[PDB]
Amino acid sequence: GPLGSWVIPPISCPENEKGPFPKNLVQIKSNKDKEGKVFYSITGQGADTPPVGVFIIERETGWLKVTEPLDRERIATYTLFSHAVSSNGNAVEDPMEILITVTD
Amino acid sequence: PLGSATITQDTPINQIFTDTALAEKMKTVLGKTNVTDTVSQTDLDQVTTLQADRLGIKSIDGVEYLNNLTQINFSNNQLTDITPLKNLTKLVDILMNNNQIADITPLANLTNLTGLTLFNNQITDIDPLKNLTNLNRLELSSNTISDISALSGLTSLQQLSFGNQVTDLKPLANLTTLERLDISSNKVSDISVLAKLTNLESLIATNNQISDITPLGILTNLDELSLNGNQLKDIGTLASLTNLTDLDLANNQISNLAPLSGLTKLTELKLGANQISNISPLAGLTALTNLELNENQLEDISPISNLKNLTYLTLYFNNISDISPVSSLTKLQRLFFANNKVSDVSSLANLTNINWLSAGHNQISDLTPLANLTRITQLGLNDQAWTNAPVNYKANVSIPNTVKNVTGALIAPATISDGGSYTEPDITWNLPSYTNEVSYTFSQPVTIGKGTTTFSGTVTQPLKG
Repeated sequence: GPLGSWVIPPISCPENEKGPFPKNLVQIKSNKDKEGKVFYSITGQGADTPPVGVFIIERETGWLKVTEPLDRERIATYTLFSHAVSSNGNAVEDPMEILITVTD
Repeated sequence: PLGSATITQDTPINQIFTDTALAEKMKTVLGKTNVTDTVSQTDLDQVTTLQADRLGIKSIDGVEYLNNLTQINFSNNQLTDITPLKNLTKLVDILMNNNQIADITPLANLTNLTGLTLFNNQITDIDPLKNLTNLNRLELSSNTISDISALSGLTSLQQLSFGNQVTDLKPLANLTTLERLDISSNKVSDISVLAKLTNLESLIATNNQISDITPLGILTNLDELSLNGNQLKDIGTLASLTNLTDLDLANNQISNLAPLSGLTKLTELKLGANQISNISPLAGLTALTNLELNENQLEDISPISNLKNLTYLTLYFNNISDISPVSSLTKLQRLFFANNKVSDVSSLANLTNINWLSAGHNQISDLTPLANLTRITQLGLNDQAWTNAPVNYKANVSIPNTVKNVTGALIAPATISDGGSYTEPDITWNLPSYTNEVSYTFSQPVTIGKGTTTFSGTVTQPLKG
């Protein structure tokens, strides 16, 4: 089903964070990495579409990072989607919806 | 002003700011109706801040006339040449990450800069930063910097990051004001210089070649440490770091956890992808909410029962047969133990607040004990496998199907080896001769609460001669 071999911790995103940016949030993984190398990406508003690159993911390690301080009263929520592909570009997981809430 | 660029006659906004996207931004900032409307130098002198991120700007030509700028944000644009910033000496903060900048020589005389964000550019040469002695924050990760000699005199730096070809950290020696350092994804093995940085509170050093952490011994103010993706084995030095609340040692070669036993302020601990077989040293770390122990050599996980504040736990890819020690951790919301030898999941009925339950590649044959875990939103039960106790061989051998769905109903085999058939509840084979074993598979989609998976597996049945 949708979970498949995904391993994702809950994401805490406090507003007005201290640098250096980008700051690591969580390290995502697909256990399909034991049968071959996995490459991670993220889509959604705040990632590939405007505002572009508020959230980025390190392709080899799965480290999801925030690139700047967030502001609750400006944007309170972000809907992202994590993707996992093999060396041949095939999706090894169904994309996972990740709801990030900007806390105090 | 001396060095400053000023317009002497009222000039159209689009003749000052030649970039089409920046001209439109400046029209709004200046309170004009069209980009052709004229402005005076007095108008341009009113602009002290500029939030111009994510606008498709290729050139900041014209920004030299904004003499009173103290804070700019041109991050997430297409800038290469930043020559217009050369004489804006009132600038205190610049956010300019995610551009195509290689030449930072125009920043050299911006002595009032206390904040400079340049991560995700094409910078190799940081020599122009050497005299920005008032800098408190400097971010340079996702660049091609191999030489940090220019950082040596930046003795007010509190927050620093750089990358991604640095081997030699010696230039950091006199930067004792440093509190938060991020040297991740470089080519660093030798962190001996870090012993001098006794005010460090956070050290992120993932994806390096570090095997010797003895330099960290006197960094007693460290509350956050990440050595994920290095070559660590001996972590004895960590016993000295009693202020640690967040520790990430995943993807190393660690076996001896005794040095972590007294780090009772720990709330998050990542130890996945190591060589750990003994977790008794973790017994007293009762403040832990997040613990990762995946990809180790674990069997006896009994000491985990002490960690009553755990809400997140990974144990996937181990040799665990008895999952019951996790059953008294009633705050658990996400549990991952795929690729183990677990058959009895009945104790998991006690994890009433469980949301994510991932248990594929185990020996689970019966989902009935999980039926009331209706708060589940993510579930994994694929690719189970086990071998039944042997039954006596006969020419018309029949075994009872034992695969049970969450409802208590038997799940019919998807496939049956050796031409076997199914008439509920029995699988029957009529064999032409004696064979050592037969087998069957199952594959059944299932949802518990809102979590959906395929409960599948392979059952091997030995036949005694």
